[PDB]
Amino acid sequence: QVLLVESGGGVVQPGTSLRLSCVASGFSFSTYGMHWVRQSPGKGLEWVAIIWYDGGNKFYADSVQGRFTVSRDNSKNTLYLQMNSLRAEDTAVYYCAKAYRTSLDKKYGMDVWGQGTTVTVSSASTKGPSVFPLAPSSKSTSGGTAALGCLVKDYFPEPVTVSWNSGALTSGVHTFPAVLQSSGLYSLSSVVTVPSSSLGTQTYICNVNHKPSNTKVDKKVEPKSC
Amino acid sequence: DIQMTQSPSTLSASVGDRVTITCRASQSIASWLAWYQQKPGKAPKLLIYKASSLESGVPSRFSGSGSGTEFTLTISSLHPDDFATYFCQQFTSYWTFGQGTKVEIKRTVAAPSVFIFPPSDEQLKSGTASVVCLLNNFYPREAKVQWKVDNALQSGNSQESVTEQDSKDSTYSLSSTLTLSKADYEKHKVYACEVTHQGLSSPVTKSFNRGEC
Amino acid sequence: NPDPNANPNVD
Repeated sequence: QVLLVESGGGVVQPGTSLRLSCVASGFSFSTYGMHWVRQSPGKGLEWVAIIWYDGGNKFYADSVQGRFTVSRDNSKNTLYLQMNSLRAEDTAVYYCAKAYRTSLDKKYGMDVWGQGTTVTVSSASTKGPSVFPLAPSSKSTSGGTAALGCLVKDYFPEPVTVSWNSGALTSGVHTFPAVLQSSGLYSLSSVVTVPSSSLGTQTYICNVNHKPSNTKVDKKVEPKSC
Repeated sequence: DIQMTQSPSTLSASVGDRVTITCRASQSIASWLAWYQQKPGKAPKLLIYKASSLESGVPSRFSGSGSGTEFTLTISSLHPDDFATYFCQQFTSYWTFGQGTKVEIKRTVAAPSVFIFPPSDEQLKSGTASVVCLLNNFYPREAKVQWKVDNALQSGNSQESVTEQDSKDSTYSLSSTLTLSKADYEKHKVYACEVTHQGLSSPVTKSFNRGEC
Repeated sequence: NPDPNANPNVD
């Protein structure tokens, strides 16, 4: 029934502006107050702003006052967040949330949240990854099983997708979360475990896709003599 | 403002256990407290409102209590759908949140399989060297991975990444990547990762010799 | 003085 959809997120350089939107359906949006909340890995959940049903009263968190403007167009069922002078600390997932239903209460929380839209503030330029084999060897074997993989290094922004053998190989695959390097670029590895007796007779290829740079790589991972 | 102190930070529990999460407000908030559940990649979902009222569709095994400064969320019989992160929120003076409690699946100890991958020729051509050490399918999460280069302990030149608990067997996997320039890589012979884990009776070292692997 | 936690919905 009740649905909120955030949009407008993206990767932006610091100091620029960016407007988020939240489209509501399934309830009488024009009669409810609405919120923005954001979540970052090193600050938890942090309330950002609220706007009254009619657009009058707006309150803001101390960190965003002056820079952020909340607004709404009830004729379009849309909530807006205008973000200005974007700082690295504004990197977060941004959620919109509906106010709780009216009752005899004098204090009001939130009841339903949207899916969230990711905002990343960085000076890094778009760049496709280099893809390197993690070759199986006697130092990656255990009880008839061998591990092998690919290292997907130095790309920006997220995400990349990795598959194996064009999707025919899925069991035993672990693709790790990317890590942000001090260079400002991301890296990750994807590993799979396979029967070590297959190494001479089965081709293993990691298929890597980095849509932001339109980079596609098929890297055959060959066993070493180690 | 009002600070919410939630505890414990992480809790490992078996299915069917009795689980209790506490939150403490820095000043009185009457009953103006809500509890949320969040699973990876999804938005928080309201479970309890005004400290003790169950929201629509929330199962009866959830309960909340409290008034003033101390609040608790209890799951009487932990269900497989309940492993998730939980957050409290006061809504009497703006809206502030607890730091979160991750409820994780308890299972039997499994020692990691440890593997090591020298840098590829292709990467070396590019001017840098990455050495990867992989810990596969282990439990519990706590594990210590230390890089030694010519038996000299490394710090500040590695990064770790960890998966979420595997949907089948509830284990973790972890990678640690030591990164050096090609010049620094070539100054040293032995590259080793030393792994300490509860499942291992002693710490395990996997190593190779540069140029011999 | 205006309470941000007051009812933000239609009266």
